[PDB]
Amino acid sequence: ASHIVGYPRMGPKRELKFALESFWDGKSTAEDLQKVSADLRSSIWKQMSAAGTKFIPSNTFAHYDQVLDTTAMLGAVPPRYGYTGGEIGLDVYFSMARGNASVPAMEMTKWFDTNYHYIVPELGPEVNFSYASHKAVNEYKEAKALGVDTVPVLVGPVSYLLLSKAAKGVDKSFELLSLLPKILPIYKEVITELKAAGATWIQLDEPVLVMDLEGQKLQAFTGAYAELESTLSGLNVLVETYFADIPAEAYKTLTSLKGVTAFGFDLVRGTKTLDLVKAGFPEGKYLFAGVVDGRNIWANDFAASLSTLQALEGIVGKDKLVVSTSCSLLHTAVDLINETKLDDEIKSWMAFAAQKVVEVNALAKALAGQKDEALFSANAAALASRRSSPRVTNEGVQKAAAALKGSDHRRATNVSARLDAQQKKLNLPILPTTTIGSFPQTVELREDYVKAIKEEIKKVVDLQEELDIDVLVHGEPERNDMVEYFGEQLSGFAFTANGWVQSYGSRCVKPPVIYGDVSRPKAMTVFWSAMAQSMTSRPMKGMLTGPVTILNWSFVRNDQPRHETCYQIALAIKDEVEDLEKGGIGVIQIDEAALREGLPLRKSEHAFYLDWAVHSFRITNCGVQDSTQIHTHMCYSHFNDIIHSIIDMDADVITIENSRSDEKLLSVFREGVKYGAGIGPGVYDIHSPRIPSSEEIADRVNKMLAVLEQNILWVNPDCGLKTRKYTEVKPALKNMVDAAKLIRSQ
Ligand SMILES: CN1c2c(nc(N)[nH]c2=O)NC[C@@H]1CNc1ccc(C(=O)N[C@@H](CCC(=O)O)C(=O)O)cc1
Ligand code: MET
Ligand SMILES: [Zn+2]
Ligand SMILES: [Zn+2]
Repeated sequence: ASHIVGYPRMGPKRELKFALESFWDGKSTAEDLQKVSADLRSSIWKQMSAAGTKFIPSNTFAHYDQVLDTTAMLGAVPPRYGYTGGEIGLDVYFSMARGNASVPAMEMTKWFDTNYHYIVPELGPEVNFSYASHKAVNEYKEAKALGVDTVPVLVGPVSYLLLSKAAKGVDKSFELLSLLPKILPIYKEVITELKAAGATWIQLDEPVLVMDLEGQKLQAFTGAYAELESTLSGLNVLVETYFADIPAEAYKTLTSLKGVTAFGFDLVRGTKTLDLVKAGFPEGKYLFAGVVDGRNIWANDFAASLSTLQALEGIVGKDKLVVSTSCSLLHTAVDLINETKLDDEIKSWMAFAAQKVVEVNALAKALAGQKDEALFSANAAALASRRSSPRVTNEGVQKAAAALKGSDHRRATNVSARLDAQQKKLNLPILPTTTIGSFPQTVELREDYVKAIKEEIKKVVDLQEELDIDVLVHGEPERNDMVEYFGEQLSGFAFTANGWVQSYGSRCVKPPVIYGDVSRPKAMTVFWSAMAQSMTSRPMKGMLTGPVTILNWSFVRNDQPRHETCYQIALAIKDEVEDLEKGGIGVIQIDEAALREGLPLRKSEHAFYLDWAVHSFRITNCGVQDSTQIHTHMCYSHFNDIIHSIIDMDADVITIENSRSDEKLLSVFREGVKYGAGIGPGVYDIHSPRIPSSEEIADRVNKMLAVLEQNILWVNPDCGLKTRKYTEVKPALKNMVDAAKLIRSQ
């Protein structure tokens, strides 16, 4: 039959986004929220229903996050919220999700290797779980009433624990998995009610099984799914996994869990699991083949998918094979029908959530012997035009066929013996100041030059008189998005009108689309950077976004290796770096904000990624002068597991986070490393609307001079000042300059 592991919950036009925000502001009531919610759910169900989908998910909808949903189900609310028990409602839920005017919200971290963020449970031996949320069964009955029977989706009990973190105080020796006995009882109460409602299929999301798990942890699954067996009685139980392939030992455990009757596999991002399947698969167990990519935006290759699904019918096919999505469509845009600008030709190469629900069903029909010939013909035709179109393949493809000149290390002249020709061209006071890139925004309007110029002389005239700040920036007023600004000026790019994807809470992102070979046709920055470096007698740093970040924060073409596309981007950026130079920009900053985002989930796959990722960065400025100073920025504070890559980037000066970590951890830049090269961690946390007295900064500064050598230590914020308000940046930066002049007096 057909199946969808999950679905977006924001609405075709982000209906839930505004309803949530409206409710939070007070411009609407709880009931107004629930109306919008129940409506969205109804249309989603009916929609998949009409498409011919056999297994339609229940409980995929969430007001904020699916893990927070399970936290409510288990009555695991942290103490600070003063929860007293009973069915949890909107108040306590959003209290945890976004906090209130006295208690902080719960932490949010990245969900696997996706651009999505979940709310991490705070567990310990002191929490008293309980069945405090009937969302699951409620939705099942709700959909039942509408006439569409669903498959309830719950985050597996053991993955849930593995995704959690001990709350404050919970000693070091505590082992999270020691709570299984406390939460299993509740999973049973839920499963039981689900059966009573008439549910005959259930879905348990256990994605952690695709991680690198030790044997003691894998066993925890076994014990759990044996402890649950009697309750799963008379119920088809499907255990899902996605984002990667399942390790061999993991595959053994998984395929022999009690009560489980079906297995979901990601066969787009974890096809490696196929070999384990051929070697051996259980008896009459169902296999849910996730061949329709639920992580990207491209139209499926019905032809290839078919060949695959058919081979799998070989391994079973006894009506045990179920066509499915590689993962929740939560990770892709809602409907391609709302793309009115993109040209027909390009759109025919794409497919969003709603289109993917259909693909899954066409593929299912084809295996049933009812291949909709008209569907596969348009597909093949769209695939043909994509593989033929000269909008895709290009001679940039040869320029790249040359970048195989071994490495692309920057012209020897060792960084340390290069910082000399630079301080020669520049000359600056030890412990220099500077910012990371942008400044607060004002009025904003969509000639045009003169208006932008004003906003810059403001940021320039300010920096100068702003005590000092040895190295200035233009503020990036002419840039709305750090990734889009550039993509709008590259060849392999395309931009969507409504392709939103949920990032966390009510916040979404609309990723650019890299459809073909990228190349920078004309000068991008240059103009603005050159103009800004003349309103002052101080160094103006050019601003660019590294090729790794641009790649990660876009929907990348699924027809060639990521890196291959990454190197093309690197080649294009490489020009701007060389034109910013010919323009008179002696200091150039290149930020790699999402450097760690493309990190494979398989630990043994890290090496290869960090390599081509770092290489791509070097290709960017390998052909720059020795007097030209390159700066890199990365939004991180933990590098114990990636330091060598930061060093292999070979940057004259780098700026990361810190500002709320030990300046002691900076000794990972010394012992057994001997970095020696420009570096400067954050002294001003730009995520807080509060000021940090010139004393606090002048202090953190000395603390670093203790560890990180003083000979090459810089003083900068924590990041840009775009989200900050000029009334908060004004004084905070002043102090940073003083705190430097101060320690400079030494
Ligand atoms: C910079 N980040 C961001 C993300 N995901 C992507 N693809 N790209 C990004 O810019 N990766 C992680 C990181 C932090 N997360 C985020 C995610 C979304 C928003 C965001 O778009 N915020 C807007 C809402 C815009 C809208 O939905 O209309 C805001 O004003 O809060 C900010 C930071
Ligand atoms: C989040 S990476 C920094 C981007 C840009 N340089 C800024 O300062 O906002
Ligand atoms: Zn940053
Ligand atoms: Zn190395």
